[PDB]
Amino acid sequence: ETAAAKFERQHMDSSTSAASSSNYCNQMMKSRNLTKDRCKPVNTFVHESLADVQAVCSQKNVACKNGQTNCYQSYSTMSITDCRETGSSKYPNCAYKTTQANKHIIVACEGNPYVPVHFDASV
Amino acid sequence: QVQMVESGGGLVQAGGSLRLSCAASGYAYTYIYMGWFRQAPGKEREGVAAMDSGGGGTLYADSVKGRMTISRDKGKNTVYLQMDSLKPEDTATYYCAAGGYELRDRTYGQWGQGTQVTVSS
Repeated sequence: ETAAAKFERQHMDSSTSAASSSNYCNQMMKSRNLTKDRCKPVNTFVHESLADVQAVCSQKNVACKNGQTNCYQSYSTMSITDCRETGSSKYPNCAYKTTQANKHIIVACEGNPYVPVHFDASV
Repeated sequence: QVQMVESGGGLVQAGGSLRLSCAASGYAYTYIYMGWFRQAPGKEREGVAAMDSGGGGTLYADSVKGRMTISRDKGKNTVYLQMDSLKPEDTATYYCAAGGYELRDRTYGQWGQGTQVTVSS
C-alpha cells in the first residue's frame, strides 16, 4: 500500500461524520486492520472530507513531535475520534474507548500530490 | 496562493561566481526549512543545500561543501545560494523548495519553476 492509502486506511473516515456510538472504535480498529497482529494502543480517525484533510499540507508548517519539520497543523478544528485501549483489553480480543472531539490535527506530508502519510497529533 | 520566486542564474565561466535568490510570497506563516536542489540533463534530481528558519540546521551535499553557501533572512520565507569556484559539473537547473526537512526530496511540497545555471569550461 502507498503511505497515502495507509493514512486514509488508518486515520480517515469521511462518512460518519462523528463517532456517535462508543462501539465505534472496537469496530473501526478491526475494520481498518489495526488489530490483525497486536492491539494498537492509540489511533485517531478524522471525520472530514479528504479534500479538507489533504489541504492541511499547505497550512501552518510546524515541527513533527520526533524533531522533523515536514508536519502541518490544520487551519480550522476538525471532527476526530480518539480510539484508546481500555484497562480491560489484550490481544486475542481488543477493547477500545471512543472519544469524539473537535481538535486541530497535525500530519507529516510527502509526495506529488503532496499528501499526509503520518498522523502526528491533535491540538 | 503561494508564489515561489527565483532569480540569479544564467551563464558563467568555470571558476566563476553566481547568486541564486528565492522567496516564497503569500504564505501566512514561516517555512521552517527551505533549500536548493538541482537537476541536469539525464542525471536524476539531487539535493544541494538546506537551512532552517533560525539560521541553523545547515546541510550541504558532499559534492559542493566549501564552494557553495546557503543563507536565509531569519524568520522570513527567503533563501539564497552564493556559488563561487564554479565547475562544469555544477551545470544544472537549480530548484528552490520550502516546507520539508533537510535535503529529503519527498518532504517539500513547495517548489519553484527552476533557475538554469550553465558553467562553460
